[PDB]
Amino acid sequence: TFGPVFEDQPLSVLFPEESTEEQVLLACRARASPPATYRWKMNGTEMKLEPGSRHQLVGGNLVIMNPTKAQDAGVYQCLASNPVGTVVSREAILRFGFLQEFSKEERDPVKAHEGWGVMLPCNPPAHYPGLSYRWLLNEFPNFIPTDGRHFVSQTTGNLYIARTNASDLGNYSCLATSHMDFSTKSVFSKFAQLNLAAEDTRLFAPSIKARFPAETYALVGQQVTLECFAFGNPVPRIKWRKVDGSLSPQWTTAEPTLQIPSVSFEDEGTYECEAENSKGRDTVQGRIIVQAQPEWLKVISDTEADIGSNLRWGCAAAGKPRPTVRWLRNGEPLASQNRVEVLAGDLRFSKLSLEDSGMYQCVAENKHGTIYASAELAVQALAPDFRLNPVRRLIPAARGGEILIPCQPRAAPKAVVLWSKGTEILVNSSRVTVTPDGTLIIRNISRSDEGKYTCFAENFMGKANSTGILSVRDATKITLAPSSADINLGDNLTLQCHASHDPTMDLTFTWTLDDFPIDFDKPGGHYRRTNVKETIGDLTILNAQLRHGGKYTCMAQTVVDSASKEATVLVRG
Amino acid sequence: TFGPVFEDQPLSVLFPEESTEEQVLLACRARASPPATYRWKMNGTEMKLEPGSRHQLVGGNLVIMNPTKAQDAGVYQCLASNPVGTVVSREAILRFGFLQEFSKEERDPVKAHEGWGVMLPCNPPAHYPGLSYRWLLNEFPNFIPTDGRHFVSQTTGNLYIARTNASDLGNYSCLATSHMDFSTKSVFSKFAQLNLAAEDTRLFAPSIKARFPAETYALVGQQVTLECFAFGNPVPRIKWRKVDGSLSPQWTTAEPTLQIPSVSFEDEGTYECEAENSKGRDTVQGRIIVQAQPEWLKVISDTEADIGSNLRWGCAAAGKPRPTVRWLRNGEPLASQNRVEVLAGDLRFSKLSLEDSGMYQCVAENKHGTIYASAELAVQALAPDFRLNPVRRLIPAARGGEILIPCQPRAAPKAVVLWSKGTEILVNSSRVTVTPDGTLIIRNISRSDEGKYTCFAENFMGKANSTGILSVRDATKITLAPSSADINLGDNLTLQCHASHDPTMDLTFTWTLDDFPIDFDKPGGHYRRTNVKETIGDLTILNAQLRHGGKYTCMAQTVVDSASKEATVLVRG
Ligand SMILES: *[C@@H]1O[C@H](CO)[C@@H](O)[C@H](O)[C@H]1NC(C)=O
Ligand SMILES: *[C@@H]1O[C@H](CO)[C@@H](O)[C@H](O)[C@H]1NC(C)=O
Ligand SMILES: *[C@@H]1O[C@H](CO)[C@@H](O)[C@H](O)[C@H]1NC(C)=O
Ligand SMILES: *[C@@H]1O[C@H](CO)[C@@H](O)[C@H](O)[C@H]1NC(C)=O
Ligand SMILES: *[C@@H]1O[C@H](CO)[C@@H](O)[C@H](O)[C@H]1NC(C)=O
Ligand SMILES: *[C@@H]1O[C@H](CO)[C@@H](O)[C@H](O)[C@H]1NC(C)=O
Ligand SMILES: *[C@@H]1O[C@H](CO)[C@@H](O)[C@H](O)[C@H]1NC(C)=O
Ligand SMILES: *[C@@H]1O[C@H](CO)[C@@H](O)[C@H](O)[C@H]1NC(C)=O
Ligand SMILES: *[C@@H]1O[C@H](CO)[C@@H](O)[C@H](O)[C@H]1NC(C)=O
Ligand SMILES: *[C@@H]1O[C@H](CO)[C@@H](O)[C@H](O)[C@H]1NC(C)=O
Repeated sequence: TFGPVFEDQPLSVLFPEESTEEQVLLACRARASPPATYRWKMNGTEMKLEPGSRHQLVGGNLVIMNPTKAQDAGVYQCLASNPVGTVVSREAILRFGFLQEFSKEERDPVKAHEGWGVMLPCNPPAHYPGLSYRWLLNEFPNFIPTDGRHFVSQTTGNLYIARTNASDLGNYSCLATSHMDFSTKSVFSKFAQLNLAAEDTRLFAPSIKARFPAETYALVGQQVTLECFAFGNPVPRIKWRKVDGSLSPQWTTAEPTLQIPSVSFEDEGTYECEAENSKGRDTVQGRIIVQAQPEWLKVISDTEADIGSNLRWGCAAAGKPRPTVRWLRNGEPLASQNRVEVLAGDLRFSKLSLEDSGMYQCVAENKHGTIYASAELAVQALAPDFRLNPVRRLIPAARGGEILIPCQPRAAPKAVVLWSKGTEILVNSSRVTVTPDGTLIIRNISRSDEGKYTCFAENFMGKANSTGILSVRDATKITLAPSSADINLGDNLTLQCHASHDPTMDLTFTWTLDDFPIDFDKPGGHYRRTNVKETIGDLTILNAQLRHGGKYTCMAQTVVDSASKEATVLVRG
Repeated sequence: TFGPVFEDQPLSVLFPEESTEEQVLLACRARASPPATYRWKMNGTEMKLEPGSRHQLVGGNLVIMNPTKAQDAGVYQCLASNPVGTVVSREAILRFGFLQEFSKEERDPVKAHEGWGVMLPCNPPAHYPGLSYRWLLNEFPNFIPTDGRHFVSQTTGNLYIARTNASDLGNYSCLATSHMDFSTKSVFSKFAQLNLAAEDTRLFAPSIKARFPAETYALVGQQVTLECFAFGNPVPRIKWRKVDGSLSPQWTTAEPTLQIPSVSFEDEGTYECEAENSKGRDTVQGRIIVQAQPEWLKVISDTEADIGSNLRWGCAAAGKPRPTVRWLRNGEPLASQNRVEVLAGDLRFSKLSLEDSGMYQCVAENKHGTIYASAELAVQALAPDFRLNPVRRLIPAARGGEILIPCQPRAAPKAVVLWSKGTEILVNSSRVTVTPDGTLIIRNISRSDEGKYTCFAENFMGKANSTGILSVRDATKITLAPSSADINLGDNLTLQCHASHDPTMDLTFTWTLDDFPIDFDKPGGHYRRTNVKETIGDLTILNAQLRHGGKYTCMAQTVVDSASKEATVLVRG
């Protein structure tokens, strides 16, 4: 059995008022064996799913019929529950697109002069999502022309005219258009009137009226617009620059509206916009800081772990502003416990148990978003198995030496190792040591130590035993060590290595120069074996040169043990 | 399913002629799942087990009833067969004990002198096992007295008298006794006559007549007897010594028969025995060579191995004479093959396959005996499984750096790795490579490399896929390295470390001294952080002493990457 891992997460749904169907489907599907029970949260609490009600679970999908803004707008969160564990899905926002009408009362006309700029505030109503604004010169559908004299704001909707003349007299009206996922809605305002006086025949300095704000909190990958429209006679050129840097040249325009389509982290900084004509200039500044969603850097994965082991899980996320990772067991938040410790970051287990098995979730959150990561912790109880890594079945041992017999079975938790020789239980003494990781240390080994070494590994699930046959032979001992000597260039030198060993076994002689071995397969070679017998292993250097000096080690070994002695040969004084 | 491992091997049975029952049980039992079919070999060929015949399988045991020496004296060798493999047991000798009668014809009398020693050969018949010999002075049942004047040999049975006198006249007869596992048999010889002349009143030098042989090939743990009886007037003292060593003092006797109960390898050498009286001495020599059975030093074990892997199994035996080690597959002997190498020793597989699964046996054989060791080789075909070692899930990468993504699944044999990005299969080029162990190496990494990398592992059992989501972030770069400086004792020194990183992540600064870290938790400590900001990580050494000189490394890291710069601070000129 394995826990629920999601393949369909719920998406945030903008439901239009001009909809084609009357149902909202929020999707949730998670792979588990057995298939999981799905429960939904509405605003944190557990919402009820009786038959005959307006909330229907079709398998894992939630279908809401008859939705309204006053009932069903908000937080939807799916939960998949197994007997292994319970996982919590991603945040779904069901949000309702609305567009209120304008005020139907009388609005005052605006008086101005010919040749000066005029403002006309739109006063737009409450809305979701962001409106696209237009203005009119006459009735519907006669729009304003989109020239360089009249400007409709994309942020506040207000109409700004840099210079009025005799052709601007008409019936003004604001207009708004909401573009949604399934429909498009358009409203228009109450009608306005502009009254104009006689012409002031002067040229004057500009002043910036339509202003982009002081801090624009951008996000990565989304289009950012800024406005710097101004008054003027004549019409002023608009210049954009960066105060603490330089602009990228793919989108530099001489326009009152600056639209940046792909915002990355080089777009963060201080911006200055400028209206300039032949009577002078005006500048105003602002800032764009570029913020980011959380993405994961490293996550947690499905861990089979033993009972009682230490375990560290790391889960880290990147984002500007920098996220607080918060942890979950089975849908409820995991605090610091008796064995489970959250550092709001990496999660440690001191001594695991069977209560700590389940689905664990890593939540990364800031004010730009919240992401989730799931992992199954399977804390396993295991019997001691000597099939994979047993006690050594045949243990050769040197007479008078010291051997190490490990008993390390595959066990969860750490098994009690009780050693025995035949039917006699081995205790610590001054000669035989039972170390509690499993190893048996036998020093000063004689002929009474041969036999039946049986390890009993025991924990609360079960018991097992393993058997090592131990036989004690004589050790390999060098009887004549080689002697260090200094020679000249081209002399003969013979080094002795006599060994003694148990005559059941087979002794061989390796000779090494600075712990690197000596080739003897060259015909006419300069290294020769001398007095080749069972116990005599002598080495002759013939015609010695400058590369033949160093430390020669005679290593007389059998297949179960070894002995080594050293000598130093120098070839030049 | 697992192979047959023996728990009952057959033992060599000496069957008596004076038997209590008429059946021979030779035992064979091997643990296997399913339980094994047992076939016996007798003298190498397969022996037929029809109902109504005189050879009955009671499960695994062989019962031979009505046994005779002319039919059933021979070797028996058990075989356990399952569909995994076939194992061959240790050889059991069924050998029949027999004791023939003496010759019933007339034997000649022996004439000698009074005071001189006499020999009387027994001429014993054919026998198994070794007989214990006695002689007589008259008819049955009075024996010879066991004094120092008359000696019965344990090797040839011949009676030797060192000095004859007037009380030795009688009816002599040899006698032999066989001690066996279920009965004891005794025979006695044809009657003899010793004729004696007048007494020679002289004292003379001894001469050794009953001689221990020149080479006595002993074994370990076996009692060895030697004889050095001699003639003489008076009765000579017998001395034993070692020529190439010294005797152990636990068994030194002044006796004509030297019996050593426990023979080890210090008993091997040259021996001299001596008969001495007041008219002189005599010495003769021999040799005892201590030999051994094969014992194993290192055996083979039950191995699950992949298809196509190299595999070396060592198998080694100790014993004098030194054992030739032979290998078996399934009852037939394994020579060198197209993929299987036997070097009469270690066994090498170059590329394994499904034909090479089965039970493999290791035989050690010399002329003192043969021993066996069995191991299952399970050559396994495996599908690619990414549950234990996947392609890593959420990959970070530096912008313009270098990554390696391993696709190493658990697969038997080595799976073909086909990498992909989305739906398009990655080829070698000059920017991205696919190494054939599974490693996708990407250099010069930009924003077009961000996405979904799927490894396909394919072999002839099956296919699997794994998926790594890779995001490309800007690397940690040190914008201003620390500078090396020379200071005096007690000066302040400030080292700068300015770094730059992608601001989606978080940056930390580790400061190390000769790649060992710097403690900052001391109040009033001599190492201080300076200008603690997001990107500025400076270090001030205050009141510098002689232990503060070395190489300081500033390692500015995030959690997915790092950058390091070095400086050298010395405190004394
Ligand atoms: C759920 O939350 C949203 C805003 O958080 C709220 O508008 C809505 O009325 C809430 N619904 C219920 C049933 O509490
Ligand atoms: C507004 O009036 C001035 C003066 O008559 C003229 O030069 C200008 O072109 C007019 N603008 C438009 C858009 O007609
Ligand atoms: C046996 O000896 C070792 C070595 O001192 C010690 O660590 C261990 O605790 C002892 N075992 C028991 C059961 O006391
Ligand atoms: C050792 O293990 C085997 C396998 O279960 C069991 O049959 C046997 O009784 C054990 N021996 C002891 C002494 O517990
Ligand atoms: C080694 O010794 C022999 C006799 O001492 C001598 O003839 C021979 O030349 C020597 N070898 C070399 C390489 O000098
Ligand atoms: C089997 O072998 C033994 C000696 O190797 C021999 O005495 C016996 O007659 C043989 N039996 C048969 C049936 O060949
Ligand atoms: C054999 O004869 C001699 C001489 O009469 C005597 O000294 C000796 O004791 C005799 N031996 C025995 C065993 O009676
Ligand atoms: C792709 O490139 C690596 C690196 O040179 C090389 O080892 C490998 O054989 C190439 N793959 C193929 C299918 O040729
Ligand atoms: C990847 O593996 C799954 C598991 O068998 C399989 O259903 C799927 O079709 C595979 N995809 C490709 C592209 O081979
Ligand atoms: C470090 O610098 C300040 C100002 O230069 C000085 O007053 C102080 O004594 C210095 N520290 C030591 C330990 O000399």
